[PDB]
Amino acid sequence: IVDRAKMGDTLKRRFFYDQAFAIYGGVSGLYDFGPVGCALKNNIIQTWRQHFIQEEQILEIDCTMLTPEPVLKTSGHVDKFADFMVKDVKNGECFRADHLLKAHLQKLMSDKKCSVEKKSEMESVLAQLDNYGQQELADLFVNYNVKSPITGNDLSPPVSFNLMFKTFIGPGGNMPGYLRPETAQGIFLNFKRLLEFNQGKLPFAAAQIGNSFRNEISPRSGLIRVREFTMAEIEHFVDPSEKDHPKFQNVADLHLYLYSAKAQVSGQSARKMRLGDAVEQGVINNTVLGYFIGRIYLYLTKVGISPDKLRFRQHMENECDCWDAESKTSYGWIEIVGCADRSCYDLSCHARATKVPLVAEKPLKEPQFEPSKGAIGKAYKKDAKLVMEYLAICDECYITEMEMLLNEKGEFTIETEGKTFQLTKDMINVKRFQKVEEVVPNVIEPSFGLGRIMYTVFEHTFHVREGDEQRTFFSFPAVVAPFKCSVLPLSQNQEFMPFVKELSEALTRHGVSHKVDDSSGSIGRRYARTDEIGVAFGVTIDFDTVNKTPHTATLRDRDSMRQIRAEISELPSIVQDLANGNITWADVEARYPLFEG
Amino acid sequence: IVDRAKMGDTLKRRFFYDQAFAIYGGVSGLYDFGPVGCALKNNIIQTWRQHFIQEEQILEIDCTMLTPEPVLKTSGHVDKFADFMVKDVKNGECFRADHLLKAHLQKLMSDKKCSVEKKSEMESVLAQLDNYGQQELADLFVNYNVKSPITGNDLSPPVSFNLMFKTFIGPGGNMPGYLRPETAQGIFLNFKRLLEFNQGKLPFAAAQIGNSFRNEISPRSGLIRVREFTMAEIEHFVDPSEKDHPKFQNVADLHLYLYSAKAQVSGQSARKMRLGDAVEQGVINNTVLGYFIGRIYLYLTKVGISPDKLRFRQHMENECDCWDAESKTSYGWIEIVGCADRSCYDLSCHARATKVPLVAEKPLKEPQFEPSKGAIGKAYKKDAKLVMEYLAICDECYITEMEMLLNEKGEFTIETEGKTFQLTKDMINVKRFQKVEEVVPNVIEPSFGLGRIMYTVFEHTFHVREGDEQRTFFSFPAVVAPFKCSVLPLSQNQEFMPFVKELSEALTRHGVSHKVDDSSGSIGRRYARTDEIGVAFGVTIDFDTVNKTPHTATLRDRDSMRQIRAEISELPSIVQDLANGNITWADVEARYPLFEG
Repeated sequence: IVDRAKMGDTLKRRFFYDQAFAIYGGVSGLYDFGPVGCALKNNIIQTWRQHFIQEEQILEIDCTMLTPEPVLKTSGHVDKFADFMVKDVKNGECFRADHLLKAHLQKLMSDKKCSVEKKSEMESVLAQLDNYGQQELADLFVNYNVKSPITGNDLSPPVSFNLMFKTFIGPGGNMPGYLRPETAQGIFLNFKRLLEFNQGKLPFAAAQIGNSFRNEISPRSGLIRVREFTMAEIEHFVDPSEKDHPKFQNVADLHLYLYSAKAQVSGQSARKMRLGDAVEQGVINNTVLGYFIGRIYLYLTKVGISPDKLRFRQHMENECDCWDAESKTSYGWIEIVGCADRSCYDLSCHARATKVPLVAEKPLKEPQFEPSKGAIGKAYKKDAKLVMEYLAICDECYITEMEMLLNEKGEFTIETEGKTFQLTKDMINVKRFQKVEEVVPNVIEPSFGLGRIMYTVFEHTFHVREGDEQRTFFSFPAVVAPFKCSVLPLSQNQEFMPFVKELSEALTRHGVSHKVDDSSGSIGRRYARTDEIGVAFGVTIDFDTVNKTPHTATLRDRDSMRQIRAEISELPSIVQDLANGNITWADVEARYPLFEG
Repeated sequence: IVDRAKMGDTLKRRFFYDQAFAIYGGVSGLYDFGPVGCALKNNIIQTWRQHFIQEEQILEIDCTMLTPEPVLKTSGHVDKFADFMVKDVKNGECFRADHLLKAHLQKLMSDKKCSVEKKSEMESVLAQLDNYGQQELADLFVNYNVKSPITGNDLSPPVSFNLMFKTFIGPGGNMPGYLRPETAQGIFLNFKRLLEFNQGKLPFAAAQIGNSFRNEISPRSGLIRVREFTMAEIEHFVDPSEKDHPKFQNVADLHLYLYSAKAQVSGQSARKMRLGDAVEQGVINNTVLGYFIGRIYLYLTKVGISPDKLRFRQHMENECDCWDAESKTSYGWIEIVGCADRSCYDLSCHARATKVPLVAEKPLKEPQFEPSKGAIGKAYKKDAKLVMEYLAICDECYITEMEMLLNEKGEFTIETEGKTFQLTKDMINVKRFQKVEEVVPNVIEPSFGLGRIMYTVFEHTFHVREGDEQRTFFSFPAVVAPFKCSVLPLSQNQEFMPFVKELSEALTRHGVSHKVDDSSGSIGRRYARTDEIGVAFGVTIDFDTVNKTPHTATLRDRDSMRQIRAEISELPSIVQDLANGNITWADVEARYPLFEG
């Protein structure tokens, strides 16, 4: 349970975030973040940096969002990064065919006048929804007679709609491009520079914290389905012969909710497991994937996501290996962090397309295309050299993948530098062995969707007080609260301000983010306002603080609203240790006088 | 002087930044930043936050880059954000007409067989280059017979080329949009939310730190002319009746190089002035603009930009009021920080286009369109209401601006909600006075181009050592150096590592960013490597550090390469105070034994 309406009202009112271009009617899937929201987001990102980039000594890079077409063609985004879309024929309103058909089905299955066998049929359709191609989906649309859910009219046949934002780089029409749909490709393109930076050694990891774009058909669902979004993505390159993480024992004792592919197939439920046990039993393939899963868990819980509403779902054979961190919200289980485990065929693709060897290189202890120069020479004269040097760099996965088509269809076609070439029995294969080893690195890909993580934290930390007027507050951990300490002085009189100034300065010296409250009203109402945005602690300075000696102020805990009274010069250290988790509120109450004034 | 080639080699080699998509041949005006470059950039941004956002309690927001067309139409970017472009007729290579004509002229002026009077004529042409319209520029191209500078062929007549990146939001063709060319508009659209957040009071300031885009015709000049760039932009809203900054005396004593518009016109040189004097004499209009100029200076010098290569150039009548922070580089004087001072007509424009009143409101102490309902009613029937309510919200600047056209051409045309309306003598004017005051805020607009600032710091801090091999280093201030302290241990032996670990942990407790050097070679060569990226301090731990008691390590200053020897437990505090400017290197040498071993 979560009062989404009330929470959303608080989020819009205190301006954590709001619909972008609101005064222009707004734009779907686009959101502006306000001061408090920006503070929270910056805290999220900083905590993320110190977690991952700092603990793992990750190589951070910042690539461009603007990406020329060939780069995203080579990566398969031009051909495969799309959603099936259907159009109303009367007005033309676009719909994502997936969720539309799914809606129609989930509706019909839940109808009294419907047979058991058909309900079965439809369960069968849903549990295979992602395998369906264009024609299959068209047939499915016809056979279930799917109409528009607003107008009830007929729908155009499903057609592939690419989700990348299209544009043009330069003033001609010769460099068409896209806004990047992910930040991984920029890391892959810089793989050589990064490997060099790491003195040629494996393993290593690169990270990027920046925006990505996705021309979502019809965004609803708030922050969950957006068109422009900030991602925190790690690419961990490891030797496939070295799938063992030296630091796995640090997270091996963690107890996580795991939702295996087998459990999903067999209608089973997720189960709590020790991470080490899960790896030991082959639920999680290796300890690199396991390690990163564990630290993803630790990060998510650190920023305020509830453990009882957090699970890790493995991807089924139709969605290589991939575990997603999923949180339970009012929109149901949503993916917030992806974590792929796979051979980096990306490096191979870009290597072929650019003729630049993107490969690791390990020395050992001293343990193929066979073209016809003549036929290619006659076919493509001066361009034969290019076909040749293309072929001389292709890796075994590709020599295989094209050997198949060389057999079956008796062809297989490439494209290099300029354009394309149809190779047909101008080729052959070579064998034997010899010999430094070429290492095509496996990659673990943790992909953090900061917006969804933030919204999850919103839903998991939102609470209401007891009163007739339902005062709301956010149980933000101090590490991500917009700021940690509110300083509430009673007056502006120039004998108060020295205390306020000293308190602020000391708070800054102690690394406690704070803010002096110059707001209007009763103490409890001001504290209600600061609670409303999830500020963790409060220090109120009254007349007794100023005029009586020793000078003591009141420390108030956000969650409990309970207070103590302490020497104002000691409060920065207390708030520091509180926020850093060095001491509990109970530890503070046990050493300082209680205070309900 | 600056060895740009050598410096660029160091920048590319250590991967501060490099051409984006290099393996794909690269893309002009697009750059990826590597680990060291990302560290420097993050330090730049953090220092900027603490300077401006922290010192001024600025309201930070994060708006979207994706912007629908109407927003940028209302702001005048669709019609006016463009460069004049000429095309080669043979190949079609595009050129920015400005710099091309300027190049041709600057060439011809510098020719022996050229008359004095024509040189004068051309000086006259250049000193008016920005006033020329399309036809004028075409005539200028014909009359100076400008050809392609590569092929020598004829050039197409100059044509307006808009610099915004075009795209489409959603799956239709009904929401055409752009990548934002600036971040100010997102602040203007949220003006109401931000004013509310500030409890309705003026003055206040909003900030944004994020990317903007500019489809530059033909980028050369490295980081200086880019298509995608990170900006740090502040919008300071102030009551025009309150053009006085309460904190101006903090910067009033600063001595700045000021390049007035008058000095530029009269062929005069820039001159050093006390800021307060400059304001007093009307060189700088007010103390808000003056204050922000002073703190811009302070920020730029703080991050390593040389004062002797930093000036503030006022904008001439053809470029309201605007001072730009300019730095002297190998590309000459480049603009790195803009600082506009003007009435916010933007708010008025968006107010009219959206019918949403974006205005401040101050209570005092108790001191127009006159349409013809009938004529408009007959002209536009049901749409008369919309014309009406549009007219009821227009501000005096616009009632004036359209009164003029109402006279001259006897027309004037608007556009609201749906589309356009031609008003022709369906209107009139109303007068008198009465009466809370509507405040249309003046704005000071500091716009920081982080890329250019960073490159400037590169050129101003790059130096070479004396040796035959020219070892290079960067005199980065500790506050922006990639990291402050390199820890150089001699061995990996498990009696060294406790010292290294304790030193690292203590360094972290003291807020000193550091890195343990596990590199390959002599001490001096490792320190050469760390100097090469501008690391400010070094702590070398040798065998005498480990095995002899008390345990002392060596502290090495980057610039001087001079060293001292101190108790390894005291070094974190010393490095902290050094980096924070609390003590000098001389202060350290005066208290600890020298060390040239």
